[PDB]
Amino acid sequence: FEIQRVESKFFDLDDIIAKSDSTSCTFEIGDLNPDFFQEMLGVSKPTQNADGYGVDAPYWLLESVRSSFSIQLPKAYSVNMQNVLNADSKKLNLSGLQQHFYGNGMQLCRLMKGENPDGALSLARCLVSTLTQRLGEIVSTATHLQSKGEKFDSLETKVFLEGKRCKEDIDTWLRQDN
Amino acid sequence: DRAEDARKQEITEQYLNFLDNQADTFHYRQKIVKMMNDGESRLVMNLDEIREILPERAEGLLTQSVLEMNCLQSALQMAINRSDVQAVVKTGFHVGFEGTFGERHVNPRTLKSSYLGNLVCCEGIVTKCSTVRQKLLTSVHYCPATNKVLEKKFADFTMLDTAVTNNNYPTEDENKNPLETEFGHSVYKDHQTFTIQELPESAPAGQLPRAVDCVADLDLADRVKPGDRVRIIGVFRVLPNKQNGVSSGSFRSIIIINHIQ
Repeated sequence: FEIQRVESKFFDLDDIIAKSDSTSCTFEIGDLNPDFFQEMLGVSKPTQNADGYGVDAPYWLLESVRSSFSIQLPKAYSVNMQNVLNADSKKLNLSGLQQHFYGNGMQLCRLMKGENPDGALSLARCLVSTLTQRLGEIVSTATHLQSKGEKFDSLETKVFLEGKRCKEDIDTWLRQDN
Repeated sequence: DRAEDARKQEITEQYLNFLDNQADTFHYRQKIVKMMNDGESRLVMNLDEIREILPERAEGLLTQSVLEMNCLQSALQMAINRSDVQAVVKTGFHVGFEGTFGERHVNPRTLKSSYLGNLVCCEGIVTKCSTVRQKLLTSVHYCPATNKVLEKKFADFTMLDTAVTNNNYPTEDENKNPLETEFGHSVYKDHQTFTIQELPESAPAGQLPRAVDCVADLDLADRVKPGDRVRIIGVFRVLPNKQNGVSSGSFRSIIIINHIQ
């Protein structure tokens, strides 16, 4: 009977699914045992170029790699897309791009801090601007009876559900008084 | 009015600074040099690239598209005049667009009257074509009685320029001397119209497919034939009509094309 203190979101299924995603990355040739690609990733032979072994790896595994490695940003977080989303994200379908958009962005910033501080800071600024462009639309959209929240992220879904719950409660109280 | 002139001067100055920046990060000056070496007369721009450096221009270029586009083409002419290469082409220089449209990516079914006056991008299949025909733009005349040269300009509702004039062909001097047309100095342009229909993979079942009419001029003519699958960028606009001073309120609408993919 001994106790181990852990993260406040240790049991969260959404957080486990967010950790289970994978990103494209590259490892230096010969600096890691090539048993790794069969042992962890199940890949018989790494794909190889002049820059290194090129693979995809999950975030839970990537936090454990104290060796050297490098990250390539996925399609939804590429710099052209960053310019598009920073320009106008008020009506875009973020769930079509990624169901764990802001969470995977925050994971990418924490990983990229050691390689590329300027790129990490740029992506963080983009995330703040993107959420600021959309929160008011979410809180307004929750008040309609016909809304169903098709386009929103998992993070935005919490705000949407709370707003619709409050609207249902006050409408039920009002319609007693006929 | 003078505030409108000041704003147009500011907008043209902003577009000119973007085009002819001292160290061009988007290389449109080098693309202008390529254009004038090749003898072409329109320049293709990324609206997503304008969106980064001048977003207040780029989003206004969709809603208030006519004034912004006129200012941009004026800035292009001044940027060309700063070069050491000469402007051979008697027609002016023009601009086409590419990039991300979002709200204004539409079909012939979804083009409706809310979009009138806006820049749009539309998709479909070419179903008709007119033959290419020539249209008068300016006329040059010689007065043999006085050795003077007269000129006149013409305009039409299908042109992007909103200005209108009498459109009578001149035949006599103000002193009622007769005039002679100079065919080697008068200016004409190639002109074509066509129509596009909904793609068969998108039209809902049972119903008839819907369609839209299109106008193309200059280097954009003679580019398509029936059956082509195309994506077309232009301004959606409406055309009035008259018969004996009585007007039916039902007007016709077209797309005036900037660019074809």
